[PDB]
Amino acid sequence: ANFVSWKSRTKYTITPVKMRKSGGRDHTGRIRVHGIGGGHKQRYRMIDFLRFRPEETKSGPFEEKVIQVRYDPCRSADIALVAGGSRKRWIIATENMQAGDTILNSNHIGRMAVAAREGDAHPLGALPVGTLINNVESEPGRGAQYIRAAGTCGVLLRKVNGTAIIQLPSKRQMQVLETCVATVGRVSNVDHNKRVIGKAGRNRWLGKRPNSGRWHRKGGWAGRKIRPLPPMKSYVKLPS
Amino acid sequence: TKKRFTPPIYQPKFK
Amino acid sequence: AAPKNRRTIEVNRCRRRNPQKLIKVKNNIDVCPECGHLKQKHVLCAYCYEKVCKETAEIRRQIGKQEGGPFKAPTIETVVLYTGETPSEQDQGKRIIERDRKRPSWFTQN
RNA sequence: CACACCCAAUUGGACCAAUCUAUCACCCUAUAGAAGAACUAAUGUUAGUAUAAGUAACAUGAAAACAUUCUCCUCCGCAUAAGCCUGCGUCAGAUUAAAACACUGAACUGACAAUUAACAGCCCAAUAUCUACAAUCAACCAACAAGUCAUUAUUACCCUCACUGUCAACCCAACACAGGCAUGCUCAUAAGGAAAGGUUAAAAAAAGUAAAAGGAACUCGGCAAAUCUUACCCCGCCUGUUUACCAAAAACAUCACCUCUAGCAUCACCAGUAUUAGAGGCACCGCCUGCUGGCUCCACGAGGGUUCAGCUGUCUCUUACUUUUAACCAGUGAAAUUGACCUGCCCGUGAAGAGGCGGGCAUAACACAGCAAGACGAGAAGACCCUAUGGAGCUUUAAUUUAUUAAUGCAAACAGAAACCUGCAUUAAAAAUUUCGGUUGGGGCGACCUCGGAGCAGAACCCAACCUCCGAGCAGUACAUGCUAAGACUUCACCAGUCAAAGCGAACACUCAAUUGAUCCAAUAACUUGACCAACGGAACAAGUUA
RNA sequence: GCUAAACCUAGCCCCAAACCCACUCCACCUUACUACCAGACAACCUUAGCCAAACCAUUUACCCAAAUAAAGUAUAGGCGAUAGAAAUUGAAACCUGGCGCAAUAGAUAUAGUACCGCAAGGGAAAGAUGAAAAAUUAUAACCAAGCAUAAUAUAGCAAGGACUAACCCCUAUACCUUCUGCAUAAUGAAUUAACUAGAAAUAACUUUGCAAGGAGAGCCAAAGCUAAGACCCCCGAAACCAGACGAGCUACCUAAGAACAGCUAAAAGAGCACACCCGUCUAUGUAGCAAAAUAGUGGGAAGAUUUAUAGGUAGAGGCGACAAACCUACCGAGC
Ligand SMILES: [K+]
Ligand SMILES: [K+]
Ligand SMILES: [Mg+2]
Ligand SMILES: [Mg+2]
Ligand SMILES: [Mg+2]
Ligand SMILES: [Mg+2]
Ligand SMILES: [Mg+2]
Ligand SMILES: [Mg+2]
Ligand SMILES: [Mg+2]
Ligand SMILES: [Mg+2]
Ligand SMILES: [Mg+2]
Ligand SMILES: [Mg+2]
Ligand SMILES: [Mg+2]
Ligand SMILES: [Mg+2]
Ligand SMILES: [Mg+2]
Ligand SMILES: [Mg+2]
Ligand SMILES: [Mg+2]
Ligand SMILES: [Mg+2]
Ligand SMILES: [Mg+2]
Ligand SMILES: [Mg+2]
Ligand SMILES: [Mg+2]
Ligand SMILES: [Mg+2]
Ligand SMILES: [Mg+2]
Ligand SMILES: [Mg+2]
Ligand SMILES: [Mg+2]
Ligand SMILES: [Mg+2]
Ligand SMILES: [Mg+2]
Ligand SMILES: [Mg+2]
Ligand SMILES: [Mg+2]
Ligand SMILES: [Mg+2]
Ligand SMILES: [Mg+2]
Ligand SMILES: [Mg+2]
Ligand SMILES: [Mg+2]
Ligand SMILES: [Mg+2]
Ligand SMILES: [Mg+2]
Ligand SMILES: [Mg+2]
Ligand SMILES: [Mg+2]
Ligand SMILES: [Mg+2]
Ligand SMILES: [Mg+2]
Ligand SMILES: [Mg+2]
Ligand SMILES: [Mg+2]
Ligand SMILES: [Mg+2]
Ligand SMILES: [Mg+2]
Ligand SMILES: [Mg+2]
Ligand SMILES: [Mg+2]
Ligand SMILES: [Mg+2]
Ligand SMILES: [Mg+2]
Ligand SMILES: [Mg+2]
Ligand SMILES: [Mg+2]
Ligand SMILES: [Mg+2]
Ligand SMILES: [Mg+2]
Ligand SMILES: [Mg+2]
Ligand SMILES: [Mg+2]
Ligand SMILES: [Mg+2]
Ligand SMILES: [Mg+2]
Ligand SMILES: [Mg+2]
Ligand SMILES: [Mg+2]
Ligand SMILES: [Mg+2]
Ligand SMILES: [Mg+2]
Ligand SMILES: [Mg+2]
Ligand SMILES: [Mg+2]
Ligand SMILES: [Zn+2]
Repeated sequence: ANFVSWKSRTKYTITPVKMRKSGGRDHTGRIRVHGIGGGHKQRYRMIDFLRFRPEETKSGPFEEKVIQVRYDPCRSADIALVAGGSRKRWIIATENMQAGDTILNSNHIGRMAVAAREGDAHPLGALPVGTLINNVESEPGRGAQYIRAAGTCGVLLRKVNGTAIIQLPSKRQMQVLETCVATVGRVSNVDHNKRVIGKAGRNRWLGKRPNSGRWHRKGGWAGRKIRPLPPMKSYVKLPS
Repeated sequence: TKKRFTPPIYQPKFK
Repeated sequence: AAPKNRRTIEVNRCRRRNPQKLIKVKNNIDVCPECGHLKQKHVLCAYCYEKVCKETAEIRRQIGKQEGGPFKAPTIETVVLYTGETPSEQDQGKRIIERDRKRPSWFTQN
């Protein structure tokens, strides 16, 4: 199929970029993910998940002032428009973020810990143990990939020998370097999971199509059949 | 009891 | 219901050539005393009826040229006049229709 | 007087039409050779023409000077888009079938003519750099589903109006098809049209109107029609969705709930990250429960039942009128069907239900309109089992496989280590090919399939299937139970099986009704051995189900 | 006497021989047949299956470069069905021919046109005067069914025996095929013309030649050997596989658009109710207006709505609010 991905823009901008839906179709044109199609049109707002990105003419710690926290259709959480120096960019907003607040982005690791403020970006080697964190990265310069969803927050369990243990929202531990930059506090839209869809129509507004009507007897346990051993094959079923 | 349908056969028009 | 067998021509001739199917000869034909053309006893002569309609249409065409439009029917009697005639004593206060033709013999002036 | 001259399948002959060739022959033949070599029959093929049948069906508002006017309908019309491509403009024509007509005849043929851009289409120098704040009268207010519209800097550049679409009564449906057909206006027209060819006013049929008294007594059912109407039960929460062309539902989907899987990026998921995503169950909510299950209930329903009242021709019990149809007149003109028919009734007979046969009875010949008892009426579909060593779909602990894919192992390879790739193994996944052995009305449950004996054919042999009943799938004694060889029997074929004199060699053809299994193949030096191949003349290895 | 019936060429088939074609101008890979701008896209990869083995699962012939012979031999093979060499041997080889067809034949062909299908693809029908048409005063007669000429008179498989005589009398249960047995009310046939169905080996037999030899290398022979003559049909599935062609209908999706009066209400997958979409019930219709429509009555009609345009997903699949629905008017697997 003559499928060209809309993700062709190479320069970052805060302008909402028009994106075309896929409908669960891959580049070949066949369905690869079911239940995706239609819904209200959305414009993608590019998010800079690398919080510590100093300007071209600047370096080191810098500060940004929040301009507006608004709704993002693409993601569950809300986003905030911040301005640092002579540029503006989108970031993932925290639970407690307003228009006018000042956030700090630094890569400095001091001898002692520092007072962690919600929304600020500091390396994992300078954050107190136990503080809720979000938007963590595997290695420095990789960018935030984990704990992005609304209300999600990780736990800084321990820090040993330049590495830190991060408790993911799925209650799984992850080991990453202490130089990874993370955001203090939870993510916005804490009560996102408390929403009620209300009607089947609203699920079609989000681009989700109804499930297949086939009665699938197959499942995690029902579909998969344990093969009885020849000794146990005699006792599988007894008439009653 | 399967539905069996036989489409009509149109003869050539030249006749 | 479909025919059980093909009907033969011998059966068909008895039905098709039965006297009821045959055309009945007419005995009411007589010659017109005026023109000599054929006519029936209870029907007006076709030739004599056609000549009246040919003259009637010409008279009705002259009426149209005098009225000069619809919804202009006169409230008086009408008189048809031909070449060489003058309005009569009783033909006073009526609409005279002039015809540039000799009066037909069968058309009697009244 | 003559005499080969009355059987299916099959078999043996003697003749032979037509055709071509060799040679004759020369108003159509002879002797030979050769072959596309002979049609009362395949729901045969093509073509012609009958039958049904001049039947079904089809069509034109009225008068008129053919100027015009009148009656009626308008749920249409006009334009654009798309499509179509000259397809009711003029002229002429031996013209002459558009489902009637037709001289000007014309939605036919030929020629000629035509739709003129302002509308619409066909656009744009480069490189960078910009673009957080909906729409809805956009002002209030109130949102979520978060949205349909923007540049600057520098460089380059000042030539000019080309090209194409433009018609119509039009497109997709085999047709001048009651269908399908986007948008802008008109919302009853200022535009566009004609339901009746003429007649008669039978039945039957369709639609409509009216009805005494009664008001569901009709009926599977208040279906239709009339009226504008109450109360429930069952099922499904609800709006929604589905078998286009017999099922709109109680089925599916559905918020809500629940289970399972996944810790992550440059083409789906996703430019996302467990408050996420995917695979599923169930069908909100509320109550109750386990550590998943049961009731209640709001509205809602072309769901399935029940009911008050009303309503009514649904009915007691039908009737009247109008329209279409109808019948007749004129024009045009099909289809299924059809062995031949010179085509009666009653009893009897008969592949068992007779127009045709037997015995009686009846009987001039023909149309036209009705009827639907028969011609096991006609077409097609389907039901009912059965059969095929005929198919296919689906399912699986049917048989046969891992080529393929994934996860590992070792080898290979690198190598101070590791990976990828490749080869070979091992699991798993998902698939691939193939098959459903017979007998017992069917199904269920069981039995049965080979061999021997009896009831079982009384007396040579054979023979009663199905059926009834009892057995056999051994064992024991020998160890010349060695080797050879006349003549015979034979389970109705074959295969296989059985008896046996003499002779050599020894001694001084074992019992037993059945007590059994071919070929191939495998093992072995040879000898010899190997299957409840029991479906027992045996396929090397394959089940179930289809409504 | 109408409809018709007749005709002889057009051309074709099989061989031989010889190795064939494609620039007149203009246009033609973009929406082919379109004068005129930055591309970078590039080709190669075992066939399978039907069928035979009376199932099927290993297997099952398909010119590979010299006719003949070795030879259906050695070999191969559920050692079954069947498959099958080589060493070796070694011939002629002159296109212009026909015991080929003659308009239902011979190529499908007058043409791959008309027409049918979205496409791949399928695929016709027919012509006939004479030396002269610048002779149409033509090109006699006769022939299928069908008709007309010319409807019919008790009664009956339509005929036969007859008879002075059509009928009347007497006698007679249509044909084919399939079954033990068909008048059978079992199958097939309206009718006419044309077309349409028994192909071959070993052995044996028969008739010639020669003869312990036969035969124009090879092969057989205990009278054989050589040659000839003489025996083995037609139509029809559902299927399977390979390669193409299809999402202009429909299923879902993508892009960017459009539509929804009035009223009650309220910021409603709200109510009533047009346009519009759908198709509940009844009736008409059943070769119909229509290979699914019409009239009335109905459900929805601001939404999970309806809809125009372009694009995508293709058959070992797609798509699916699962109906085994739909994927161009036969989808349990399209054409
Ligand atoms: K319902
Ligand atoms: K078979
Ligand atoms: Mg679900
Ligand atoms: Mg479900
Ligand atoms: Mg005799
Ligand atoms: Mg001869
Ligand atoms: Mg023949
Ligand atoms: Mg014949
Ligand atoms: Mg025939
Ligand atoms: Mg009739
Ligand atoms: Mg009629
Ligand atoms: Mg009319
Ligand atoms: Mg313009
Ligand atoms: Mg008008
Ligand atoms: Mg009338
Ligand atoms: Mg009429
Ligand atoms: Mg009454
Ligand atoms: Mg009752
Ligand atoms: Mg009703
Ligand atoms: Mg429901
Ligand atoms: Mg509700
Ligand atoms: Mg509903
Ligand atoms: Mg249906
Ligand atoms: Mg539907
Ligand atoms: Mg229905
Ligand atoms: Mg359900
Ligand atoms: Mg009752
Ligand atoms: Mg009542
Ligand atoms: Mg009355
Ligand atoms: Mg008539
Ligand atoms: Mg016919
Ligand atoms: Mg009679
Ligand atoms: Mg009888
Ligand atoms: Mg009798
Ligand atoms: Mg009858
Ligand atoms: Mg019948
Ligand atoms: Mg059998
Ligand atoms: Mg099967
Ligand atoms: Mg014997
Ligand atoms: Mg057996
Ligand atoms: Mg047996
Ligand atoms: Mg036996
Ligand atoms: Mg069922
Ligand atoms: Mg076979
Ligand atoms: Mg089979
Ligand atoms: Mg031909
Ligand atoms: Mg042909
Ligand atoms: Mg004749
Ligand atoms: Mg008699
Ligand atoms: Mg009969
Ligand atoms: Mg019979
Ligand atoms: Mg027949
Ligand atoms: Mg196969
Ligand atoms: Mg098969
Ligand atoms: Mg489409
Ligand atoms: Mg509503
Ligand atoms: Mg409504
Ligand atoms: Mg759907
Ligand atoms: Mg189902
Ligand atoms: Mg089913
Ligand atoms: Mg189809
Ligand atoms: Zn007269």
